[PDB]
Amino acid sequence: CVLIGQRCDNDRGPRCCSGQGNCVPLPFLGGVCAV
Repeated sequence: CVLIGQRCDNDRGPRCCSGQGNCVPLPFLGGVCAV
C-alpha cells in the first residue's frame, strides 16, 4: 500500500494504506492518496 501524497490507482494499484487516505483518482497521474 502507498502513503499520502504518493500516487495510487484504485483499480490497478497501488492503493493507499488503510490508515493513510483515500485514493483520489487523478486525470493522468492515476490517483493520489489524500485525506
